[PDB]
Amino acid sequence: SPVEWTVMDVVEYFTEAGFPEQATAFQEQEIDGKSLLRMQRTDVLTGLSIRLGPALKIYEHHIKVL
Amino acid sequence: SPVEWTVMDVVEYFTEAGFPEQATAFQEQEIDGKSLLRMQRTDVLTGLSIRLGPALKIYEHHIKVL
Amino acid sequence: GSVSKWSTDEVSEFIQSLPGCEEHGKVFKDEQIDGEAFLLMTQTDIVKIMSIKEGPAEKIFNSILMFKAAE
Amino acid sequence: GSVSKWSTDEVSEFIQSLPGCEEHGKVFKDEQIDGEAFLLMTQTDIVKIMSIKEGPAEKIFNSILMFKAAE
Repeated sequence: SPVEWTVMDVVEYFTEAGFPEQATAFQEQEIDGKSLLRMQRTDVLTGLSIRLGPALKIYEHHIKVL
Repeated sequence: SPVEWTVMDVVEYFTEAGFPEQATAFQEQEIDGKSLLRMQRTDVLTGLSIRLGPALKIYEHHIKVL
Repeated sequence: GSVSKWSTDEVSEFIQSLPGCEEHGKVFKDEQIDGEAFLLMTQTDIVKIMSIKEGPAEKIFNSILMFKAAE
Repeated sequence: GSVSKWSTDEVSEFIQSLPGCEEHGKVFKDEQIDGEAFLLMTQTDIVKIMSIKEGPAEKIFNSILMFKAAE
């Protein structure tokens, strides 16, 4: 399950999902699957140095449902 | 006062006011000043064969305040 | 940039951007409804005179109300 | 023509057509807020994250609500 994902697994998931530029944020902060899935909406929108449009989709269509 | 206007006076008023094409409707129906000022909003919008945009301005900015 | 100065084309293009109103810009353009005239309209005008269904008429009138409040 | 398929430019141009929001399309464009992302936003996002005043934020969110209801 995604709670077991490594940082590299998180980067792969978001690259495959069409967010390659945003995937580098998870690499830069070494965010593994457990940490990814705990991220709150405001954390995704304001704490990753990514654009808001992608960030909204990353949270609502990925983190919330993984 | 406008209640005394002839049909030609009505046509002149609306020509001078920048509604020359719509002024012909008052000529065609022989609408004098007394009749003009009694016209209800729906009468102006649907009973003169004029476009709605001009008709709205004719009623709200002219007939209502003359 | 107040709606009172919008052209007829601007009003029509705005209406077409509302969901379910794409088909209704043309009648506003043909009736020469510029911004000044748009602000004089009611939902009844849109339904009864322009023959637009209640749903789209409500979206257009809600826009008119917002535009008037900003004048 | 559902807002879910609108481009980032379409969202920005729509926002600029709202009264008092002419200055605010640019941030939506730079944040790559296309129609799909636009429908995920709240008024709090617009005020607190995008630093847009309550008045224009309310007009934008009221549009979002109308667009979502049409999906």
